[PDB]
Amino acid sequence: ELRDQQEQVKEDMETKCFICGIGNDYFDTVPHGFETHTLQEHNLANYL
Amino acid sequence: AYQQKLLNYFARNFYNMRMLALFVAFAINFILLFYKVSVHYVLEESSGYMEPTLRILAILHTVISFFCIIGYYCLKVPLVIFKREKEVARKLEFDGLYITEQPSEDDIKGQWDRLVINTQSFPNNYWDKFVKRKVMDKYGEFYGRDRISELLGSAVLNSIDVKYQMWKLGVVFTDNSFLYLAWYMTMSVLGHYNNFFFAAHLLDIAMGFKTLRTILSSVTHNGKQLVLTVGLLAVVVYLYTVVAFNFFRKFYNKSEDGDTPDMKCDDMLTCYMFHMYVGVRAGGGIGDEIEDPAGDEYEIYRIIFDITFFFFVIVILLAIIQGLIIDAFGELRDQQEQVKEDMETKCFICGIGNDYFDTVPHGFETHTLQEHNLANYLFFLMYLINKDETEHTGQESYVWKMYQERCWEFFPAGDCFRKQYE
Amino acid sequence: TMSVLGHYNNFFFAAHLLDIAMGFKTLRTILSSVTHNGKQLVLTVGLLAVVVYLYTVVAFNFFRKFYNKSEDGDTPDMKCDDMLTCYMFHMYVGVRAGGGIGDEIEDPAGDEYEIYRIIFDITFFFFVIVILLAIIQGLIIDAFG
Amino acid sequence: VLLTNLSEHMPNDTRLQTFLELAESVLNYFQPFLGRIEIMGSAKRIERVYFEISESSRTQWEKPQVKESKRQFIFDVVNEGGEKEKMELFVNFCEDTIFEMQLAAQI
Ligand SMILES: Nc1ncnc2c1ncn2[C@@H]1O[C@H](COP(=O)(O)OP(=O)(O)OP(=O)(O)O)[C@@H](O)[C@H]1O
Ligand SMILES: Nc1ncnc2c1ncn2[C@@H]1O[C@H](COP(=O)(O)OP(=O)(O)OP(=O)(O)O)[C@@H](O)[C@H]1O
Ligand SMILES: Cn1c(=O)c2c(ncn2C)n(C)c1=O
Ligand SMILES: [Ca+2]
Ligand SMILES: [Zn+2]
Ligand SMILES: [Zn+2]
Repeated sequence: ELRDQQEQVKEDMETKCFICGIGNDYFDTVPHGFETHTLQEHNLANYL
Repeated sequence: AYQQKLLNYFARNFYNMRMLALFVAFAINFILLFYKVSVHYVLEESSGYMEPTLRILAILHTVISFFCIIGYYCLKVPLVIFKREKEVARKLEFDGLYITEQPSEDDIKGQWDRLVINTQSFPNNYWDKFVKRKVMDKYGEFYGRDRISELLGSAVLNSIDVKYQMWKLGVVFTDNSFLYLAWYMTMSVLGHYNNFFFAAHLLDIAMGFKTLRTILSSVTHNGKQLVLTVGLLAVVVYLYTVVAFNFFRKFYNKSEDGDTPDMKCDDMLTCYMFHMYVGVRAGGGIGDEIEDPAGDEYEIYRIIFDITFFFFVIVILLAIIQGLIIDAFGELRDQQEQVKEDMETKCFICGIGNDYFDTVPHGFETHTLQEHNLANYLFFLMYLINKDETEHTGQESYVWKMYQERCWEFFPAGDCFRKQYE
Repeated sequence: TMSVLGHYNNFFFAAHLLDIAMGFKTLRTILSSVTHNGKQLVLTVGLLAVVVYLYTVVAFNFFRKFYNKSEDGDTPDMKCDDMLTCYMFHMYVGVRAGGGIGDEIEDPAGDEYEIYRIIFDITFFFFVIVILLAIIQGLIIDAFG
Repeated sequence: VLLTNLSEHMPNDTRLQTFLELAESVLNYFQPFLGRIEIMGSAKRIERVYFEISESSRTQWEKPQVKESKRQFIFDVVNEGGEKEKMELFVNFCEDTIFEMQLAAQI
């Protein structure tokens, strides 16, 4: 269960935004889009 | 050229040669099962000349190992040197890493190739022998035409690129499979010297039966976890060695009855190796191979020490190591099964699914016998390369243009043909 | 034919206990679970035999002065040095041992080869009793799952 | 190819259908030899290509070593990879598989 929690953290840190919480697939119709969706769009450091 | 004709015979017949070398190694260690202390010598529940056949098969096996390393050197080494040349040639053009970007002292495998730039056969296998002037005229405007273009630049002995050949061997030697076969050749040689450790060729049952290969990959999947856990176990054993040293050294007699010349093991440099060899693989913890209390002062502390050793070594930590290895097996077989699953419910390219191509009966199999069927992109790309430029259609020139552009939008993302229409 | 050849000799007329498997429909799943993973289990057992054979090579070539089943050795001492012998020794004794090999063998008490001996002991313990028996167990319980 | 293209692009028409039924014996020879893939040719919709498969290329592709290179590639890509860089890995595979294909022809 502990390793499953570690892996689930490192999973939903890569198929969701933390904020708009949508998903990976919707930001992949555009190529490379989800990475831009957290290099420009929400990118949690910028709210800070 | 008959040398080259004989060279064709090797690489045409590589895998069967390697499998037959495994068969020879089985036969030789079958023979070497029969040994006897006397100097060593073999009897015979066999024909009279089994020792001359051992003398035959040692030479025979070393012949087959040398034979197959020649076949492998002239089989797959051109492909590996091709992939290396292509990667380096693209990183000269699209990056200029020896010109602008300057990779650091890190990544020596990416830093080996600095002394192959000015080699004249850098496009040996790249189908593009004009990379030189291309990157010259794309960049040598700025960083000096002269310096950049200079940086790009017995008769058969006088007609080979020596420095390039050195670089070629330098990329040959770093390879895994080449290192493996060279090791295998040297072990057949040093079993030809001493046939005692000629039995080390049993390792090929792993490298070559493709499920034992998963077994042997499962010993190194969880490396940093397993090494840290074994170090943790050593720390626990060392701490109990500290306790046993400082409080319980009067329980150490391997000897019988102690009036016989009694031996102890309470030393820090001894008690430790005692608990390692004895207490770890014990099964009964430590209370088997040690004195037991029978009404001492320290009886209760002794039983506490015994039970805590039992729990925090044999109950938990051995199960941790076992569970880590069986976890690695579960994940490896799950990856094998996931490959063979999503090779059958998705297209690799349009990536849609199985169910959508099953409204029509038998449809998904036709959706990868006609529609995408990955071999045909390979074939069609060969078709584009091999035709002349001037006879492309609109789509053929379009795809050729995109491929020269390297931008990759013509592969359908989620848009098979049948989806487009009703 | 087994009822006939128990009618002849009723010693092995007891072989008809096999029908509890073929006929209670959960033991049938149990007995199908011995042959589900055939090629994996046979290859793994062959791998274990290869590891045992390689350690037989090492024990032959460097450590045969530790083989006395006899009491005190002045009694007519028996060794297990022969390649074919040491091999069947590690099979019958070392595999089902549980303590690896260091129980049913001489122990070092200040020899030259003491450290090499303990390395040999620990590596036998790990690469047989820790891992491979658990591999076989896990393969069977995986087939049941 | 042209009868094929009229059939595939324009189905449900009985006249071409009858004609193709009278044209059956040629396609059955050439069905192994033509291939047909999907792209998007700048029109922002799905186009279809037809092309030609050389005999020796196919019949020396499918046997020797390239099956294992294929396995290796499929294994490495389906196990792991970024979602958009997979196709560039495929073209890298396609490129050196073509080189290997010529080299296996060279034997
Ligand atoms: N809302 C979000 N905020 C931040 N990252 C997100 C978000 N949604 C998805 N991600 C993904 O999570 C990853 C965050 O990276 P990460 O948190 O590892 O930062 P790092 O600097 O790489 O390492 P560290 O974890 O030490 O900060 C990014 O790769 C990004 O793709
Ligand atoms: N895009 C795709 N390309 C190829 N095959 C696909 C694709 N999508 C689904 N498949 C399915 O994957 C399977 C590929 O078969 P496979 O790769 O095993 O070829 P093979 O010749 O049977 O064996 P090998 O693996 O040695 O090539 C086919 O049965 C096909 O149904
Ligand atoms: C000539 N040539 C090419 O032009 C080529 C290629 N692969 C891609 N291209 C573009 N190969 C293998 C090739 O031989
Ligand atoms: Ca034209
Ligand atoms: Zn968001
Ligand atoms: Zn597709």
